[PDB]
Amino acid sequence: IVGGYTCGANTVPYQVSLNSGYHFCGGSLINSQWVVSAAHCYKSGIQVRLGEDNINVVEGNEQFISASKSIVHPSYNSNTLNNDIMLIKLKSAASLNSRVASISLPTSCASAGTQCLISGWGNTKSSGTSYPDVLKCLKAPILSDSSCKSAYPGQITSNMFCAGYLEGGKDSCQGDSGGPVVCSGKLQGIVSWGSGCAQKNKPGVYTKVCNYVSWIKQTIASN
Ligand SMILES: CC(C)COc1cccc(-c2nc3cc(C(N)=[NH2+])c(Cl)cc3[nH]2)c1[O-]
Ligand SMILES: [Ca+2]
Ligand SMILES: [Cl-]
Repeated sequence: IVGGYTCGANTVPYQVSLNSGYHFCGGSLINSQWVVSAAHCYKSGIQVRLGEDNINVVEGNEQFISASKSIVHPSYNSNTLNNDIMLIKLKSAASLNSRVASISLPTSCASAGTQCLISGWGNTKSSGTSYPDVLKCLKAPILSDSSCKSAYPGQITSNMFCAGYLEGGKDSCQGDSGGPVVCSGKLQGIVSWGSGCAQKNKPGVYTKVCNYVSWIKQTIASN
């Protein structure tokens, strides 16, 4: 997160860190045994870390659970990043409490101007690499489709939306990939791609979760 603030320990209880010996992507807990992340964060050997604040110190509240299976969307296109969503089933269910809790899926898509909370342990520099130890937060609005398509002409599909600041300076970045975009208590987006981080007129692009609720529910119900 570039230009954001320290969230405060466990104030984002649905945030998870995907770990393979280091933090490589974020994710969101949607029920005690399933996490939603981005398809491009897929790899084998994933350990899901819940209740984290400092990812380099065991401070208490952490639950480390291995992923039993990862389900990348069948129509995921790695070249366009269209359908960039993945579901991860945990080997055992997590114990939910106030520090580890799931976030709700939306019943409707959000409108432009909706203010959302983006969080993660991704890079904090737009020019260079500085990864934080604790969770960072950023409040950002969903932009209109016209501004999004004007910034990325020919690259935005109906399963994507832009959120952020066109002046640059505040944005999500590498490492935040896979994590949550929560608006009014509902998970509306997944950190997917963007041109650099916090650059002027190049907002972040997010997977539009409201278009995948039936797919998520049907896939969880059959696995
Ligand atoms: C290990 C695998 C997940 C590699 O993934 C990545 C490697 C390098 C950069 C990114 C990345 N940069 C990103 C920048 C932005 C943004 N400008 N808001 C967003 Cl929304 C997602 C990004 N994802 C990224 O997701
Ligand atoms: Ca920790
Ligand atoms: Cl277009």
